[PDB]
Amino acid sequence: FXFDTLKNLAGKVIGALT
Repeated sequence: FXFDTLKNLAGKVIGALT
């Protein structure tokens, strides 16, 4: 839970679409 966590969450979603 933090800035890095938020960044990771966003990356996961994009990687999800791919």
